[PDB]
Amino acid sequence: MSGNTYGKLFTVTTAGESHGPALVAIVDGCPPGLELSARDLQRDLDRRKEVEILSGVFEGKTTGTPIGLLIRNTTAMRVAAGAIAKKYLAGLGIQVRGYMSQLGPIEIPFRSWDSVEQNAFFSPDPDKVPELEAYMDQLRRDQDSVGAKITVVAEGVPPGLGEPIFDRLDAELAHALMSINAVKGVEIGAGFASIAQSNNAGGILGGISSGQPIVAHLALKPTRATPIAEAMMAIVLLDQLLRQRGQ
Amino acid sequence: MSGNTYGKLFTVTTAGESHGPALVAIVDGCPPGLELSARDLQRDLDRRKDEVEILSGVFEGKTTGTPIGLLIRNTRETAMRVAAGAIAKKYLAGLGIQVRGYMSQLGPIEIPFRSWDSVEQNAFFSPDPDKVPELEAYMDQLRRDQDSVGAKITVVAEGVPPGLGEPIFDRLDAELAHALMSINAVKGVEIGAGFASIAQSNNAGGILGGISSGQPIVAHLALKPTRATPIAEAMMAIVLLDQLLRQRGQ
Repeated sequence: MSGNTYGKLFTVTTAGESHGPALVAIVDGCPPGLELSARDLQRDLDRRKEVEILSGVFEGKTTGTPIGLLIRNTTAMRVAAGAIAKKYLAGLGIQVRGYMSQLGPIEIPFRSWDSVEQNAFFSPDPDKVPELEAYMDQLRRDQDSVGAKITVVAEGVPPGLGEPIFDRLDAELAHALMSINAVKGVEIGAGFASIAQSNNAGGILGGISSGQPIVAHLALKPTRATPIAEAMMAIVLLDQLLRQRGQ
Repeated sequence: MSGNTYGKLFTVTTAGESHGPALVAIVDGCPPGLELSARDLQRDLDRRKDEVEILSGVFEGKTTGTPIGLLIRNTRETAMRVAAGAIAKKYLAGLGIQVRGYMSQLGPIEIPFRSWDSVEQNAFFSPDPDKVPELEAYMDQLRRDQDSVGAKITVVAEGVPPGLGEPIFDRLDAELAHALMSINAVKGVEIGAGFASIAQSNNAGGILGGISSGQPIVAHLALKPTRATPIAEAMMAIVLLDQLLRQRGQ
């Protein structure tokens, strides 16, 4: 339907049904000078386990003009847009990465970033992968599904990001992350855990970034969510970052 | 600072520091015909625990459809959010939509739901009046130690029709998360069971694919340690009214 645009400065507008002729996006605020090509978008799309750049780049670098994306169709656009934001944010030394914290009753503890890209579950502990595989098989046998907890983390973000009262950084992240269909809950920092009363502000104080790492936890309802969560986090961070230069 | 406006159709734009001469909001989009006055706004403000002047947008006690200017003299930052939300509640009530909140948890004290009526009978928004003595003595334990603790508020909207929500980016759960998470104390938002039932009437909160079911819409909010309930209700009401007006287009 008609809520097909997101962002203020760094803006994504999108169109297409998954069964129709194509998906199309226009990404609107990307600063000039970024080395960008269809394979940069391909790498992010594949992590989820065909993108044509129609405009907004000249000899392999971004001009400042709107970028048209086209996907031929023989979550796509959200991820492809986010790949542009990640690639830009990388240039400022900002890294947005996600992992699975929980698959149903199996709490998975964090052991390394590197381990995340080595398994199908985005599990940061490779010793839990056998258990996670066997649990999934059990679900596959019973035909029923179950929720998960995704954790998305942005490192190197400077302090100052966020625009109170209504467009607080935690609030804009909540919007973008909760827009994912599976996501029924969002936490910045410790959140609902330790209602009872590194860092548990989760990088955000009074809706402005600390300079600390920004940490969001996502709750996924019973029906590949990590890449689309990272994409949304990157889009919001880039959008807020560009609204900063303006001051 | 500069993120001082919320909404597309039913919109709230604000200004003022809590220490300055005044607070001002302009509420844009309220349908005409609503019986509205300064006392309707006062009732919601006091539940936070005359003041608000309606500068425009009402003629002989009813809303004209033109923008409503609100002014709160500073003889606090949450005031305009609550006063704008009062207008939305009062409209939504007319369509048989009720937005109400309660405290589900004060620190380690889980407090179970017993009645709506009990909510407005105690200082904790506790829906169980049998927990109130415990909740009070917990309070003079914290007050002794000068330290504070968090809470969990539950906000519920009843009577909402199916069809509200605008995918992909302006899904109803998403627009609620934005508005609730904008409250300063709020560090977490769930629609339905959420985080509590990762290991798995209606747990879904009345929202399916980001569109309302017709079922009651239930949101839980995690408040960091540092009165939140009225402001959560106000925010929920504003988003529901905005989405409903936006729906009216076919």
